[PDB]
Amino acid sequence: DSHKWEAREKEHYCLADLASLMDKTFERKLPVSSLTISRLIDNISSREEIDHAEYYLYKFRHSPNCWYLRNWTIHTWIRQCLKYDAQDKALYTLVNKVQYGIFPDNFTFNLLMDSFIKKENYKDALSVVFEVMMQEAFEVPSTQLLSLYVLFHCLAKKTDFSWEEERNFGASLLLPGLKQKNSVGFSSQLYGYALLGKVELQQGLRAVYHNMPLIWKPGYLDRALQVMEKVAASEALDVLGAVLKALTKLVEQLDIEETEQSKLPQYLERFKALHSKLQALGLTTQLVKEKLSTCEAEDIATYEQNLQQWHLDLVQLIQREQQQREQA
Amino acid sequence: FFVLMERYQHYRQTVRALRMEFVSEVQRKVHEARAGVLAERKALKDAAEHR
Amino acid sequence: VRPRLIAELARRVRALREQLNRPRDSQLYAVDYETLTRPFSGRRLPVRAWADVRRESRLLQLLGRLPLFGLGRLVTRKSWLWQHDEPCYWRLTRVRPDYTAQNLDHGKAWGILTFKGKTESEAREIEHVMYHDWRLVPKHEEEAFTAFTASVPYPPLLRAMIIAERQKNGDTSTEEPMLNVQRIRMEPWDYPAKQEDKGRA
Amino acid sequence: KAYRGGHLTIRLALGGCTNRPFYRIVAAHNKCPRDGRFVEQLGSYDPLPNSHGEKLVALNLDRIRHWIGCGAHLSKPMEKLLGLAGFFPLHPMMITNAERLRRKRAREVLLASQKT
Ligand SMILES: [Zn+2]
Repeated sequence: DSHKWEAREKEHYCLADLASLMDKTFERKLPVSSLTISRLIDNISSREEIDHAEYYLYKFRHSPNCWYLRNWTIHTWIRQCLKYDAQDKALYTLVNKVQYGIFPDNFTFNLLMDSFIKKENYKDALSVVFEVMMQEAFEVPSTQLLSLYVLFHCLAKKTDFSWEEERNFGASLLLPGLKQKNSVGFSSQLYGYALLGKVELQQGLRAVYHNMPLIWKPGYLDRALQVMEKVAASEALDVLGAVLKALTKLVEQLDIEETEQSKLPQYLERFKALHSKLQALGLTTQLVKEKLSTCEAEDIATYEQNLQQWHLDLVQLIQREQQQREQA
Repeated sequence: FFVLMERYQHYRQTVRALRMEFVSEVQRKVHEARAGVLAERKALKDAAEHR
Repeated sequence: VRPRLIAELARRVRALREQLNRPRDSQLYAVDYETLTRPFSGRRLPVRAWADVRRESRLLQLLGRLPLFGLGRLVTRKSWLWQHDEPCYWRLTRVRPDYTAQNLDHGKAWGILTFKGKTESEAREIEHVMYHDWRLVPKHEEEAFTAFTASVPYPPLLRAMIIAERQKNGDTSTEEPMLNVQRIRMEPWDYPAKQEDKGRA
Repeated sequence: KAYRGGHLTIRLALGGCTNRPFYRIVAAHNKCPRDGRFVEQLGSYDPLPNSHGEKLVALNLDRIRHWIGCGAHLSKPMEKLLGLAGFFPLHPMMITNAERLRRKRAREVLLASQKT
């Protein structure tokens, strides 16, 4: 809803003084203050203003004040994008999140999740969710909704082949770990785990460190072993991949750190037996919805509290700057 | 080369210990030189002879 | 006396130029992602650098890749990974950014410096930090590097020398004085060198 | 015009004439020449031994120890000499050179057993 953008504290839509101060700070190499960027963000009202604010933020990431990117700037930017468009600029920023630093470490997670789920989006929303959860996610009352969306778009996306696709699937299914019941989910999880372990150990020399930023230990199959133990204490895609793969000097590795290369048929037989056992023992969307029936409260009180606190901080900073400029 | 490096680390630890011991020996020498009661007694005797 | 004012003024102007034109670690130090060289200087790189500059990235940009400048994110160095299993990574808690390049590459960061399981804050000089040998370790799979749960009298030559000297003076006395290695630690062969004798290039 | 007298940097220079190898230790700073502004000028060292093999060496460590206590670094020649002298333990470089000599003698035995 648009009611989540009331404490705006507008100033002036004109870019004259703001651009002048920014150019002065960039030429004299002076550290830029977050007040100008916050004013520019609050004064957004068109594509030109959005592009100007994005360029100013990009320069701020290079200006002497690389830090001082207070959370209120990202808050106001995300809120204005959600209330205006949030299609290309917001999508590009969320895909990058390095050249601008739009870290949504607040209720912006739940805000975006609700805006993308209630409106029922598809490809763009899925890509944004993947790109924003690749790093950190799951916190504010929206983890169950995000997991539901991810499971839906994964059951609707059963393909790999490519290297980047497999890497993205693995990075997206790594952090989520609480659906102790799903079948295809854990199947794809174990499949990606095995593929990444093989790529890191029993594969080429280069693809060992740069590709996957994981641990350098030789016990990668131990993760899949622990996963299957946890799921069958009391699958399909991985078995299909194994069946498909059945029919086919500077050394950067320690001698003791041997790679379990000569290992294939025994592991495949064990995995087939374990998959048969699981099928003998033990859609998920209904269970996830039933779980969500309890949560999904949307506590905007924290939103307003943070907004008020940050607005007070910004007003105090502006007053301090005005006093320093006048008394001096 | 691993034997090289192990023995070099041992020698470096010993050299640091011996540098600390050299500092201690310089302190002892400065003490024996300045605090030497012989010089002070000779100066006092010379002052008494002058008086 | 008449001080050489021409030479003094020339040297002062040269020093002022060299000081005010102080180039950050991005202008002339811009590392190439193909030829494996550096402008301005124009010197070669070690044999090990045949692929270390093209396979991995630096530390500060690896942190910047994560949110909050990696204020509480782990990150291990590939060199120590190659030559060390004990906890010898960089657990950051106060990163200083760099304002002279994109992607937050090339900078001067400082913080907790763990060494053999000793979280030292503001330790000695920090070498092997501006190289392209680092492994990213986000929140997932946090701890991993943590794989870690001479004081001897004089040699025989000095022993015999002191014994002979004491025999010359009086008794023999075979006892020897003890020493300690409490000051400087036990730096291994793969220890980051000290920047004490390294000004700048 | 301003000296330093801080950390030392023993630098060597085998200057001489043909058929005449003779050491020449020179203690100074890292940013100073050999014959220029220095800290302490010590005597030279005897490389080869005298007649009937009797390598005599005059240990002039009296002031070297004081300078080390006050701050003085060493080089490879001084380090090896202190190691093989008596104060410091046997230099590890020379012990490993003896180990390499043992390996060379083993290789010579192998070659003598293989060839003829
Ligand atoms: Zn000569």
